Amino acid sequence: QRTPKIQVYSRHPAENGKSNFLNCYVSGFHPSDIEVDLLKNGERIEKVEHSDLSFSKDWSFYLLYYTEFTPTEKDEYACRVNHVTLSQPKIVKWDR
Amino acid sequence: MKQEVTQIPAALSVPEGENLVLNCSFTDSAIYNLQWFRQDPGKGLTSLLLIQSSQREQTSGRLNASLDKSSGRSTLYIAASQPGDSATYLCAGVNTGFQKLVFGTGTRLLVSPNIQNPDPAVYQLRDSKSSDKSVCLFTDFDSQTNVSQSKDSDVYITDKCVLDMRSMDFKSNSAVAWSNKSDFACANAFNNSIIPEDTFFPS
Amino acid sequence: VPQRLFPLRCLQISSFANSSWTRTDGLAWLGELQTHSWSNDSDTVRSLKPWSQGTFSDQQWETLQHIFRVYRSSFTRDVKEFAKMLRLSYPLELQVSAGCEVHPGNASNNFFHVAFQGKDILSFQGTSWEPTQEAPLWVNLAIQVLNQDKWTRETVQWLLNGTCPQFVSGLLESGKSELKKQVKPKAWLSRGPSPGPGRLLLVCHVSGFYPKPVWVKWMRGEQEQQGTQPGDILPNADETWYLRATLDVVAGEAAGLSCRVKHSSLEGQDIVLYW
Amino acid sequence: MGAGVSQSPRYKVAKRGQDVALRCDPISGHVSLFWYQQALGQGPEFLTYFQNEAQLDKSGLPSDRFFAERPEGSVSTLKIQRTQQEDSAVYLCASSSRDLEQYFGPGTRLTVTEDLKNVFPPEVAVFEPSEAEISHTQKATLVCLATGFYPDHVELSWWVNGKEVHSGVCTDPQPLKEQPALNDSRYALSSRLRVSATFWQNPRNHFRCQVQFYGLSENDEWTQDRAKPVTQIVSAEAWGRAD
Ligand SMILES: CCCCCCCC/C=C\CCCCCCCCCCCCCC(=O)N[C@@H](CO[C@H]1O[C@H](CO)[C@H](O)[C@H](O)[C@H]1O)[C@H](O)[C@H](O)CCCCCCCCCCCCCC
Ligand SMILES: *[C@@H]1O[C@H](CO)[C@@H](O)[C@H](O)[C@H]1NC(C)=O
Ligand SMILES: *[C@@H]1O[C@H](CO)[C@@H](O)[C@H](O)[C@H]1NC(C)=O
Repeated sequence: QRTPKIQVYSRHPAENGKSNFLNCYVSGFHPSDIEVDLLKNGERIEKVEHSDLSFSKDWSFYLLYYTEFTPTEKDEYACRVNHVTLSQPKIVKWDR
Repeated sequence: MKQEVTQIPAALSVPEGENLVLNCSFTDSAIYNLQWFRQDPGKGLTSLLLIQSSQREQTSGRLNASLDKSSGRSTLYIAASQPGDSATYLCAGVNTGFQKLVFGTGTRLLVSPNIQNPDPAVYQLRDSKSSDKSVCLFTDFDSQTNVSQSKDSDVYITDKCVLDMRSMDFKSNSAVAWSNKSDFACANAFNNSIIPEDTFFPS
Repeated sequence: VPQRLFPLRCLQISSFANSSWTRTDGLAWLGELQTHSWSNDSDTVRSLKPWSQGTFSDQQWETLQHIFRVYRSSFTRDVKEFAKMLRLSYPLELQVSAGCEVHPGNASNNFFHVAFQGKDILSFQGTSWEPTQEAPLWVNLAIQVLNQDKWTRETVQWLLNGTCPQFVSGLLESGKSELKKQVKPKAWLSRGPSPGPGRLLLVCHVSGFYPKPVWVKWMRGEQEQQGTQPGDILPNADETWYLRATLDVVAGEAAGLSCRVKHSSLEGQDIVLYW
Repeated sequence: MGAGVSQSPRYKVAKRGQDVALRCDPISGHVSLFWYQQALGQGPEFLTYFQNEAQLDKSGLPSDRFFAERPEGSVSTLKIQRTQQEDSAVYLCASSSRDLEQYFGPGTRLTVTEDLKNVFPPEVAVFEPSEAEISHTQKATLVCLATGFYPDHVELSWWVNGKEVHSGVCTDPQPLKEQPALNDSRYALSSRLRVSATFWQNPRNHFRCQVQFYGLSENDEWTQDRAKPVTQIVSAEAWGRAD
């Protein structure tokens, strides 16, 4: 019924020679079952932490997926989500 | 806070016909229901009355049981008590999000019969199998008479017991005493007890 | 600028794939803070903060722990029975939103909402379960069964009207030192994508603020420019927030514009960024 | 009651260190099952709770030695491993529907003793009415005396002409210890049967005192010379006296 809203952003401003965290807020989706992984330069990040599944007043779900990283000049970051409402897994590119 | 159920008094010996009051107090007023039980020695609980949280009073026969959550109290009233009511009465409660009954320790209630024509007497009874063995029976004494245990170790005395000859309406009290001692006599059997002045002893 | 509210929100996610596969998960929020976590795998509700038990004694917390254990097992058994009775097909998803809000001195406010497949089916009102304005016929039948249970009605009433406002006041008292925490945000201006040909997009970013109440407006000195697009307040893992506020302006009218940020950590010293 | 909770064994005498298993057959259809422990001269104390097959409240369980089961949501067994003297009590089982109005079973009286040689069945004797009583009151009292039994697991009954009687009967509420300054003391129990002199004066009338003792089973080991103290009825009889 409810399709997921995907927003990719970082905790601090992007800097080449500095450590940061890549956040991905997936919200407004229903049902609970959802597939999420942070992708870097193509391949997926295995050590990707997430928040406890919660829901808003309208009963739709939300989650925060995060992982510690260093914004490399050649490495392109994005986040891929697979849901029942999607014909194919949606990929939202991170814009600095 | 852990529920604590308290019953006052612990024991009560009342004469037949009297209107008695049994008290129950509980520290946790969030009660789902309150259940009063009757227990005969030495096992088995008989459900008497159940008061629901919304309810204030419950009646059934000569029993009436009230509940006051705000004062953390429950009362069991027994009308015109009969010897048959003689038992241990337990009060227990189930709390709002709980399932278990939390019980009081109980009131040991004894209702002694009204002996209209007392005839205190101590009789020697011989065994059917042999003439050697015998018992002493103290009987037909009024309920104000209390039978005391024996000072001597080799002499055994029972507490008073009540029998009803329903066909004749006649009610009776009795105590039995026996020993294996050679110097044991029925006249000296109930010496430790304060027996009536008009007690009959046959030769 | 906005008032900081502290309602206790107890959320429950119960999934039923088949008659054999199920899980119940949950958590508790005190305002914007998560105080508790509850997994199907654990036999107890997990405390997240050192002050999560509030002013409740170990005995009082164990009684709640017991109620939640009995509730999960019973809830998961009742749905399977209801699905068999009301001929409801699997997969099944049930959501519970229970809790209250304390208004010191005045009467407390409570709630217990239940949703089926993301839609409101019933809620607890006063002393009984009540259906939604428009509710399927199978809900009214489930309510007839549910309202026959005197014990559950009394447990929910006592949990909402009694236990919950007590617990809230205890958390507000035990966690007060952590509840007065302030984290200053970092703010900067940027030019976002062109929304039109002769127009530009003004973006004001506010990053790493705690607590969540915030005020962000595009201004022309002191004149509040109605047309500010605040967007979502996005979360950070450290419990801080992120917010972008944009403004669609035709080229030329961008001069003399500023962005005013109001937040509790700023202690009255608003962040003002001129474009 | 006729259609209530059943418990078995009704009486159990176990040797210290032995394992015991107690069974409860609740009222048919009752979703809820409860176990309680009742010490001598004390109120019942909650052990464990079952809702269907799930043991949702085990807070009352005293130690690792106590383990309860109800696998099919019906029959419940409570097992006590390496039994001790403190485990001696009445174990009450109860069942209820959703209203939590608990219906109790007759309980299990468990006596834990040092050695099974402590177990003795009673000796039963009927004492004939005194002629002095017959002449004085025109009433006749028979006395039954059960002595030297252990454990305190007896049921006394009076039978007149093949039929049990309750009219004019009084049995002591609880047996007396033949040595009150001892834990493993043997017991004595008395009962009175009172009839009219004329009813006792009829030699056609037969008066029997039965004492059902609960003792050792086929599975219990016995090494003493004397007869094994098994579950049995010990009786004494008397026939009416012409006088
Ligand atoms: C809250 C403030 C404290 C703060 C704590 C800290 C927060 C903890 C962290 C996270 C919380 C997780 C979120 C969950 C919130 C829910 C609050 C608990 C409410 C407990 C109700 C207790 C009654 C019960 O358990 N009731 C059970 C048992 O009742 C049976 O057993 C009892 C004895 O044990 C009695 O004999 C009784 O008569 C008998 O029926 C029922 O089965 C009930 O129906 C379960 C469901 C209740 C919810 C009803 C709504 C569901 C509707 C769905 C129907 C549609 C299904 C269609 C497929
Ligand atoms: C139960 O649901 C799970 C969902 O992942 C599935 O793997 C499992 O095979 C299902 N079992 C049956 C009996 O359908
Ligand atoms: C959830 O817990 C119950 C406990 O009885 C268990 O049967 C069930 O399999 C658990 N679910 C998962 C997904 O492990």
